[PDB]
Amino acid sequence: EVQLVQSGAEVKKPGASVKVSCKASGYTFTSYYMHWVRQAPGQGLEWMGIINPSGGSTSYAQKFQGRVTMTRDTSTSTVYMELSSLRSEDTAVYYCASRSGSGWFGALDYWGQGTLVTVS
Amino acid sequence: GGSEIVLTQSPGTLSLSPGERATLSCRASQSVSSSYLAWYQQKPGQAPRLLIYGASSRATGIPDRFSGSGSGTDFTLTISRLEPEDFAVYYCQQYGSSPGGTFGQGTKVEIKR
Amino acid sequence: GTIETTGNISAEKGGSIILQCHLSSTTAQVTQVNWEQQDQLLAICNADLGWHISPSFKDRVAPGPGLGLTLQSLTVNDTGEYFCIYHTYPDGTYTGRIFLEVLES
Repeated sequence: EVQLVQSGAEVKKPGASVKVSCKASGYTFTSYYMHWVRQAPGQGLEWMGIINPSGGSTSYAQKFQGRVTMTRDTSTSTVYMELSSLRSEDTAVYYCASRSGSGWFGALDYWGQGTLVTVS
Repeated sequence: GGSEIVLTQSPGTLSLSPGERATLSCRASQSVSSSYLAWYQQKPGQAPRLLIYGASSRATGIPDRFSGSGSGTDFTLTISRLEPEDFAVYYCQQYGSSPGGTFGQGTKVEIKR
Repeated sequence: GTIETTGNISAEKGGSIILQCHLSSTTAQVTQVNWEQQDQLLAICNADLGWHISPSFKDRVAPGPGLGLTLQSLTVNDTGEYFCIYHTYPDGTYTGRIFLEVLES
């Protein structure tokens, strides 16, 4: 069974950057996309972006373009997400998510445990 | 500040007893193909868990008591027999506008007694 | 902004045909184009990630030209309504329609 294990909680000052990671285990095939989705207190889920299997192609939600950078360590099956110019609205639980196939289209059936990033 | 597809879930909170039927609704701001609709269950302190995709297909391991229906601008998730362990927030998603799409704000399901 | 298409096209069984839409009178950024039928996806062109082809059409859809698509090896079962859904920023969604009839002359 596929498992996504995320890095630990972070507390950051306003204006700082944060870099969170997630290591995937249990995939029976090599190539899969990785997403990040965040959940601010009391709110719904907000998709942030996605990175392709090689790490060479990404796509970010319009509101995060210019502030988010994803990278991928293919040798350790680990994805990284860096968010810069942190503001109070960025306090949230950040989730890594992926799915049971090699393409980028579809609902997300694999989710990490979440990483709380708190700003102030 | 772009126009995004907005999903509005109703009601905000459901408080029902075990064994009853829970009916959760989602209104989309524009018509969307059923191929793009998903429902997720988020129990307290946990990550979301996929229940339904393609509006009406159950994810692997999900029992038949969870069912999805709807078309166009209006979709529903039904829990045929509510169980105490179903206490959770349920989210609707459309994944047709981008790889991640957009999500509703959730319906909190509370289980009495 | 306005989305325009041919409206009605006909093509011979066994041939191929190009399905296409034109978005005009807007400078909105096109981020994704979805080609579909009412209850079935054909293909998606994502500006960042490229083309995704549905399993049902993998061996019979060629992406392009441009944001259109070439449907190949037509059967009479392909007759019907097709949709092209543009996702744009900041305007939002534009939806075009094409009716295709596959002929058996």
